[PDB]
Amino acid sequence: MQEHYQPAAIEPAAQKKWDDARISNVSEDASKPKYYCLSMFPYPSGKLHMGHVRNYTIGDVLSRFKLLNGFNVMQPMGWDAFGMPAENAAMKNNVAPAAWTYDNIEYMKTQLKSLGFAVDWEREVATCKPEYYRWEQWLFTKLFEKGIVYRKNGTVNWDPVDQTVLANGQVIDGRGWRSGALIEKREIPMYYFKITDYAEELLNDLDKLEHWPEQVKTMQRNWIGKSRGMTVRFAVSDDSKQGLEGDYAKFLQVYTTRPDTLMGATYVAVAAEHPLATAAAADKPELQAFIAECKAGSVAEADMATMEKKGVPTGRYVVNPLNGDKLEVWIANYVLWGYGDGAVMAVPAHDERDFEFAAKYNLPKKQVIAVGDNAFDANRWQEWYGDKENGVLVNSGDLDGLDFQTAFDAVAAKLQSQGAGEPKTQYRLRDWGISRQRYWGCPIPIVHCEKCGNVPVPADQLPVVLPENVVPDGMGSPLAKMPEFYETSCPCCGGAAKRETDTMDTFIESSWYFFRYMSPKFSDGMVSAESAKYWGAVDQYIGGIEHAILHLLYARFFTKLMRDEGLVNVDEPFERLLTQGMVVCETYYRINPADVELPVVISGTEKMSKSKNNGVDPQELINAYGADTARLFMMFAAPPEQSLEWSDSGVEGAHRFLRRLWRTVYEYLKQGGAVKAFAGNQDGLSKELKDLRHKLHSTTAKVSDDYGRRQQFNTAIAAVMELLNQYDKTDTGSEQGRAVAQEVLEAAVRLLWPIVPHICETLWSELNGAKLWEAGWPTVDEAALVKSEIEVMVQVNGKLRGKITVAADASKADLEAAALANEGAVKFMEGKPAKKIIVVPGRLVNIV
Ligand SMILES: Nc1ncnc2c1ncn2[C@@H]1O[C@H](COP(=O)(O)OP(=O)(O)OP(=O)(O)O)[C@@H](O)[C@H]1O
Ligand SMILES: Nc1ncnc2c1ncn2[C@@H]1O[C@H](COP(=O)(O)OP(=O)(O)OP(=O)(O)O)[C@@H](O)[C@H]1O
Ligand SMILES: CC(C)C[C@H](N)CO
Ligand SMILES: [Mg+2]
Ligand SMILES: [Zn+2]
Repeated sequence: MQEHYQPAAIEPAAQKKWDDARISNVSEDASKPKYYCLSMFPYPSGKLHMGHVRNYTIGDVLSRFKLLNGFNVMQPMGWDAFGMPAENAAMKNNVAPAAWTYDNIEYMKTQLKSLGFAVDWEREVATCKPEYYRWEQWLFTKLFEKGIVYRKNGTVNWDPVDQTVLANGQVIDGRGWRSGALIEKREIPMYYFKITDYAEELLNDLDKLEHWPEQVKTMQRNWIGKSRGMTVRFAVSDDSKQGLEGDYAKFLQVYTTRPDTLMGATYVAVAAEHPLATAAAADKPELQAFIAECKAGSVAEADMATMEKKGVPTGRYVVNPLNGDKLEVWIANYVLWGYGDGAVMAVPAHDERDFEFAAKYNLPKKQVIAVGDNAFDANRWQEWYGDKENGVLVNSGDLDGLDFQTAFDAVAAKLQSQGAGEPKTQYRLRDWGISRQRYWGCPIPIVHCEKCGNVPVPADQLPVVLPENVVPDGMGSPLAKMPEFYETSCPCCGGAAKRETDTMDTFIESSWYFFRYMSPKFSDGMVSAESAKYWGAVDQYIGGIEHAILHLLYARFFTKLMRDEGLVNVDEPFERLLTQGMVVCETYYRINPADVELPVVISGTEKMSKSKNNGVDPQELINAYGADTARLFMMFAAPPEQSLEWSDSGVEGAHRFLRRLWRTVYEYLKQGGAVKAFAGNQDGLSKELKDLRHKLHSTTAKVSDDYGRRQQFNTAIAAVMELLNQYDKTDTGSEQGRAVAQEVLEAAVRLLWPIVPHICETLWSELNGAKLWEAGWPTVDEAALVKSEIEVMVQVNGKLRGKITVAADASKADLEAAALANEGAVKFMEGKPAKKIIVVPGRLVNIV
């Protein structure tokens, strides 16, 4: 064995050993328990950074742990390759997005290999390849004919100067980011997934996820935004029907989640596009201007929560169906047309938005809810005003005294009796628009025939192959300018027709890739039945909380869709979820910290990202210190959920520990060579060696619990460090001493193998001749945890009367019980009770 730690030499050697043994190339092995550990696959932007290293090292720690415990572990890697970063680099370097993508994959795959993750590279997928995306095209056509996917007009942001559709993130103050031109709102046909049809399933199945973080489930529930409310119709007053037709002439319909406060409604509000708004503004210019200012804005909830709530009265009136009050209709900029009925009632006394609105315009505020003896003040808002749990109704006639649900059900029956309303469940969830007017993306498998309409491409003709010899300019999708792509024949009638030129939302690729990994070479479906039956669901998922809403929702949606098609038989894709904390680093601009000395503007610390160029290139870290030093630093610096600060100090400390680990095994082997590890009964071992074995097996239990249950890797390393500390303070030079040292070192290297497998694989082979993965995860020797028993003297009134042998973990009650049961004590007690039993643990028990 070489004396000094040489990561640059041993890490490639260890990787070749693992590759030649095919330890990570797994099949559907019914002879082993499966374990599917998945890390969120990355965008091939060019090169990874320490954040990506942290993510994938975490996934590899869990994978290797389960591997050592005999699981058949699948840990697949792949590339989320479609998207805008390629197009922007395409128009910047004048290269095809595909070519820029595949070269990025090349460099990043070698970066990944050099870190030594235990990854089945035979299951690698790249989502921009037709062999992958043909199956989401397949699923699209299947759902399209069932109407789960449908086509309808929707609104987009059109830039008249760049001639491109832009997202809400590229429009700033109503203008394009790279043009500064006023953005038009165009209605264009687009394709949607009817995810609202699955809202109840998507919400309720969250309760199955007993091993998900509660905040992630909470975020899913709020995004879906289910409410149980009341449709309530207000009959239009006789003097306010001018210009209204249809149902709008006879009633105004609203949705509310607080029908228990319908008796406290003081005004009503409609959206600017509401027919009441249009009819009342036909002769009032001020209302036209307010309607125009309303449509001149985005319905973005981000902009609306800070938006100044404004409104104008209309002079029209409707009638509350419960108490007969005539209520004035207002046009309000907070009422959104297309959500519910486009109209709402207002109860300022119990809704904070309605309170501030009615405070600005001095509208009535009528209390209908009381929470105990709390005083109601119509000129201040308290939190208990909107209390839905501890309130009872007042000023409500029949309904006085009821709680929320009792008044709800009571109002429900009354409205249905008068035909003036009924209960209704609504959801904030909108359908999933998947059309993108971009080139680098999955083509939508639709053909437009002037006779047949929107026709899906037959399965035999899939994939619709995206042409890769394209260099986008940015003035519109190149597909719409390539007749050799869009000109085709109609698959229904054979006539001249045009392919759809929009491509799919790139979230679609990441909504099912975890299944494609189960059989990534299957050419008869999305995923083979046999492989789906074997791998079931993802056992462990690891990725940042930035993707905890849409991605997860979409992946869960697709899972149910694929299940309903008979492709899989699980309800939920991911059983456990781990959200790693972000890695941060001090920033510099005028720039990478490696191209900087310790002039440019030195600033503070923030997340590692290509935006500020604050990302430490791991390849420079590996060339400098080694893969194991990189992995150890990440796992040791902080709990995986906590944020991780880059530190040259932390890198050096980790490297010194690997040198210490190497030196420890080398100095042990040079003093006598390898021996059989201690095993069996430890009676006869010295106190110091019994204590070391206690430290050893206590450490094994602690690291096993930290990997498997708590998923805290920094404390697991600290526990092995303490074991080594006690090892260093123990005389292990005797025959029994060497045997225990062998046992300690054989366990330490296996306990650390998931975190630093290169050095541990090498050290193990110097200690033991068996395959490390065959030797398995270290077992706990429970006998090594039992400490010796103590002899306690029993005294009756201070006189020595007997002796008891107690455990080293006996309580004060066990010492009292054993002392009262001793024969010498029971004889000197003369049947008389004890006023006190003074107990000195380990010394004496005095019975008085
Ligand atoms: N289209 C709409 N635009 C704006 N506000 C609306 C609209 N429809 C209903 N509202 C108002 O929003 C209230 C609550 O609806 P929301 O979707 O916010 O449910 P919620 O947050 O679960 O309810 P709660 O605030 O009672 O807990 C309704 O009582 C009504 O006053
Ligand atoms: N600084 C970081 N620290 C920790 N994990 C990170 C960091 N940056 C990315 N990751 C994680 O690595 C995986 C891939 O990240 P990727 O950079 O591809 O996407 P992203 O987070 O959307 O990008 P961006 O950093 O530009 O916001 C995800 O699980 C993500 O949470
Ligand atoms: C699961 C996916 C949404 C993850 C992206 N490819 C990278 O952040
Ligand atoms: Mg269960
Ligand atoms: Zn046709």
